[PDB]
Amino acid sequence: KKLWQKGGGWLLEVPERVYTPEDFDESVKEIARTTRTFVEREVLPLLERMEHGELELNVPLMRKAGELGLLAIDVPEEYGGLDLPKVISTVVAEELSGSGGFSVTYGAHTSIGTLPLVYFGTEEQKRKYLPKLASGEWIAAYCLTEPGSGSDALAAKTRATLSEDGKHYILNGVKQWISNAGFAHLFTVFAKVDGEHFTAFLVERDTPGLSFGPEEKKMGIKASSTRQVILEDVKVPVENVLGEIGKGHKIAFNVLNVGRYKLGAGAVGGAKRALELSAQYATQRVQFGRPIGRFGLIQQKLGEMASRIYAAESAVYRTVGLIDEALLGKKGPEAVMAGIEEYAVEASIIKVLGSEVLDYVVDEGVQIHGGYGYSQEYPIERAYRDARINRIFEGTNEINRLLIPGMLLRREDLELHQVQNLKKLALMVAGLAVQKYGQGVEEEQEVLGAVADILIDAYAAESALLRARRLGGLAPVLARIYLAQALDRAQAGALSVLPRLVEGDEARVVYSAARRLTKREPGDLVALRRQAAEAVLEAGGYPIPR
Amino acid sequence: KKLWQKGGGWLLEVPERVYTPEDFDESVKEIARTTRTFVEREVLPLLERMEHGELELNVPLMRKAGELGLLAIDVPEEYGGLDLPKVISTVVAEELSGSGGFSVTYGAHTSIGTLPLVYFGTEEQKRKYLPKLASGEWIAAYCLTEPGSGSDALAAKTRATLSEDGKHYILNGVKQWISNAGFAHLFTVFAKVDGEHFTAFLVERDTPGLSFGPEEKKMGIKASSTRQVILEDVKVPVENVLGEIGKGHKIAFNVLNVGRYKLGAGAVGGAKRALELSAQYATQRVQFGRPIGRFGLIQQKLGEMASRIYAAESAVYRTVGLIDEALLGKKGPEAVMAGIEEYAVEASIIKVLGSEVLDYVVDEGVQIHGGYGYSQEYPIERAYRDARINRIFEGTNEINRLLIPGMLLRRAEPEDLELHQVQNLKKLALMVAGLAVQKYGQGVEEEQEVLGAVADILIDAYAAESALLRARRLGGLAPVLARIYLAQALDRAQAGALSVLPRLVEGDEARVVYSAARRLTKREPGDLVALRRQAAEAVLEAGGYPIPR
Ligand SMILES: Cc1cc2nc3c(=O)[nH]c(=O)nc-3n(C[C@H](O)[C@H](O)[C@H](O)COP(=O)(O)OP(=O)(O)OC[C@H]3O[C@@H](n4cnc5c(N)ncnc54)[C@H](O)[C@@H]3O)c2cc1C
Ligand SMILES: Cc1cc2nc3c(=O)[nH]c(=O)nc-3n(C[C@H](O)[C@H](O)[C@H](O)COP(=O)(O)OP(=O)(O)OC[C@H]3O[C@@H](n4cnc5c(N)ncnc54)[C@H](O)[C@@H]3O)c2cc1C
Repeated sequence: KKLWQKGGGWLLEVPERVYTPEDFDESVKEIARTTRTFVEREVLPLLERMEHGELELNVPLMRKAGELGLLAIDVPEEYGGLDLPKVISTVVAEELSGSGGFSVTYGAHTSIGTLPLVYFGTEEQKRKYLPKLASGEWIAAYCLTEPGSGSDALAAKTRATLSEDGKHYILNGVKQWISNAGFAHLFTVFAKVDGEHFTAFLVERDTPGLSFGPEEKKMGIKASSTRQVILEDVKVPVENVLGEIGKGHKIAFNVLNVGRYKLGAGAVGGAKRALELSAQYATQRVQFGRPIGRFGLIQQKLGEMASRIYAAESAVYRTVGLIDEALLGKKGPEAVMAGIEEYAVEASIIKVLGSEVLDYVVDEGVQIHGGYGYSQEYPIERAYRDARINRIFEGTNEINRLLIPGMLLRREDLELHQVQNLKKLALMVAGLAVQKYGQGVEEEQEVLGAVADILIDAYAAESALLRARRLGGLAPVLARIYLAQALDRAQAGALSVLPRLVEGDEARVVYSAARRLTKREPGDLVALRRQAAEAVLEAGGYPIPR
Repeated sequence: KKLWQKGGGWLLEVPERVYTPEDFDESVKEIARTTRTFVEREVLPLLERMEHGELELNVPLMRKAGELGLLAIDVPEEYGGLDLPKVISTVVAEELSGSGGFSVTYGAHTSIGTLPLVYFGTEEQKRKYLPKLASGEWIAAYCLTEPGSGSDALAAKTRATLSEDGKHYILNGVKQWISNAGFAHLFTVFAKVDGEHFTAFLVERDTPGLSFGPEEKKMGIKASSTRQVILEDVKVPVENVLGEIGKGHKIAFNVLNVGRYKLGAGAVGGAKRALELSAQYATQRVQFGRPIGRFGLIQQKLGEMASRIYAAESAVYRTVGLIDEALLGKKGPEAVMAGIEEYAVEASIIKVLGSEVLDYVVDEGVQIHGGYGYSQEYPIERAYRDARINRIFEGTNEINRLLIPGMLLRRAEPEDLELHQVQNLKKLALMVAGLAVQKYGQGVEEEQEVLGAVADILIDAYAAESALLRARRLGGLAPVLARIYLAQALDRAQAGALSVLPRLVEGDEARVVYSAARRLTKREPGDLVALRRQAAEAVLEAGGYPIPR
């Protein structure tokens, strides 16, 4: 409703409330512990065997996750589901996404593999498929991407031709990088009827003509199964058509929303796990008669890691909190999808923010381990390789940076003040871009990108601050650290693209306006970062208590 | 002995000239071509097999490189070497960045493996070792690092005691991460006599008591052999003592200078390869009915990549060019080491700059390939993994960042405005460095964050300047690449200086300093979008690094 509580509304009015992890009720904390115990003695123990080929172990693990209720969170109760708030589904992603590639096995099943059926599945379809997906008896896979089509999903080339008796749809094509392909019982495949209508198709594993290429040799997440799905004259019952023929884009787009914030959450969990390894090793490794964790350059890293993680975590749950708020007393796939679509920009922001925060965390984590961070014997080595795929998933970060500004171009507390100034700078640059390129503003990708980065930092900075005022303790420091640098990036980012939007003398005032919108007093990043570092070493990881 | 020529002289005065890549005399352009041929026809064809176990293929490859004279470049003539200018061994390092792990095999051998003998090798021990190393008949290894000691190399605890006889030394200890250990014939090992005198020793592979752990499993450079070397009562002839007892630190410190600039050149080479791969893929991959290379965000990456590579490349060869001149009319280990040591600071700067530029280039290279960049079937995937080790090798970038400010701590109007901004960066560094000293004094070492921000300014200064001065001679796209780098360097300078200044000054005095830091980094907004797009177009046009061979 209110202009501030609506999607992207934070861009004009400050939120009068923000959901933080300190708001997790007892049911959320209960499941987080359940998940933590689950990965503690079920996933981690088989991780090494899985990283070495025994991908089939993903099957008995998904069954236990199912028996724990972790596979029925986002499933309607009338189909074996628990239908719980998105925060529960989110915290689960967070806690599961730090033990290994099993996070992708779980992620592909619970989101893209299951949601399409929940959002567009007919009664019969949901009755004979969902129960098994929520229990874990069956594992799902999503088949959209193809060799010559990825970011441009709607370009799939797989063909669907109606059989002579019109009782089946004959599919022919090749699916690229399909998660869970090695053992999924159900496949949601995308093909074009007569080569013209992008459509979704429920396809069972035991179907003639359906084969799979060998496991892909990847940089990371080796514990996850990824194969090419080959469809050669695969007859699919006409009743297995998911959604509307020609309207398969509707399924693809809607699931992406959940994939996004879910990934943001997982990135936070992995970043936290990586910080644990770094903090513990910074304490345990001694060089030059001193634990390296006591060296200025190591503290700088640890403090920065804690700061970015805190900012991303705040943004993620603030986003999820808004979503659940909107889903209150709201039933029906249409209503559910709409509620979520409301914060699509927020979803893209945290996904870009989270993936990138985790990139820094695992990078510096390796650095802290020195040569050892380059050994397969150290878990940090695996974290570095596994984290690289995140900037590609749920739409690459480039595609997401192009979407974030979308809903902006025709579609006293000093720190808080500066946050509001960040918002104004985004609007300013955004406006100047449109008042110069009009319709073809989407061509100026570099301009949109700069806008998106300011928006991401604005949202991130505000989430960190607002939460810091409520939490207190170290929180304010971690927020100050983030905001300081967000201001640095904003000024530089704006000055790198503004010259492209204006010139002459009319630009002179524009640049000055920017310098003013990003004005602030320099903070002692040295002192602040060390303070956070001390807290990190003292806690052996993320310094913010549960 | 001019003012600017001296090590760090570019900090007080402007250089009268800089050695650039287009200043390569035919001799250099020759060996470079030989290396390129050696890689495409010998090394590359075997890369896959070596990355899958057959590490012994390094032996025949090393023999071939030896017959080509690539292993004798930095070796004295009277020992089967060619004793050529450092520029040559540097370009060879750069061109070998396409051999994958073999680059480490070659690098460890020619630098840490051979140099110790060349620098401190006794007359007789150089005749019976150097010839084989220079020919490739014998592969050398360097054993300094230990499980408990890495950055603090001198903390090694491998012990050495003189036998009753007095003719041999008994070695006991463990050396960690030894490149070439799987097939090396000669080993330079560091130990302390009676646990107090850091000393280097020559140990032949076939020496009883010396064993090796299994091949280390790492994230990258799998084509390289890396094993743990164990010493259980190893007998070493007294004459096998390399250098002077207790002065083993000298060997370790001098080899690091060469390793750093050769690595910086290596990183530049790897970056170019990653760029070729990225440019090529950007032209072939079509999404949304158009080559991705036509989209703004991809062009931004391609432009930034070419810009950072140009800066690093300019700084690297300018550095080596200085060393070479300071080496003219000089022979002997002592003179050559002091000549190279003169630019220890520059070596560290290009070491940090190179590895960080390559890091960025392979990362965006992976991004450009989307999912396929995560696939072992695409070379960009291996390059991302192989690159990671560079920020650790030759001293971690943290250690190097602490060394750069060293010299700056040993003390207490338009017209070519671009070159002026470069001068201000130099001033910026001096301002911060000074304030740090006039506050913490002799204890300024503990303020590593402060030293790091100072080092990052010195790095961008040297790089930008070296990039700008070359653009003036080179012309063409050069100026554009130099401008792209300069603008960004100034932004990083302001942010960095201001992120460590509140630590040195406070109150009213602090505000004055803050305004000075800003003016010293004040610049006029440049259109990076336009400039990067211009570089991109050139990249896609040249299919990689736009600057002509
Ligand atoms: C593939 C490979 C090949 C190798 N080949 C060889 C070889 O041929 N010969 C050989 O001798 N060795 C070799 N090594 C090993 C290399 O020399 C060591 O790995 C390196 O010196 C180890 O440093 P470390 O890992 O022990 O530092 P840690 O990994 O012990 O260091 C972690 C830290 O360095 C910290 N640090 C250290 N000192 C300071 C300080 N004073 N101030 C601030 N921060 C500090 C960083 O900030 C960070 O916290 C090789 C290693 C690898 C991985
Ligand atoms: C481990 C793994 C698991 C996977 N699991 C699944 C799964 O379960 N189901 C599934 O369907 N798929 C899956 N995929 C594949 C994933 O969906 C595709 O890899 C992704 O969509 C591919 O994009 P691409 O690689 O084809 O882009 P390319 O790699 O084709 O894209 C390169 C480019 O995207 C560019 N780009 C594209 N459009 C634009 C634009 N408009 N503006 C600016 N830049 C643009 C970037 O800038 C860059 O140049 C998985 C992949 C991996 C690696």
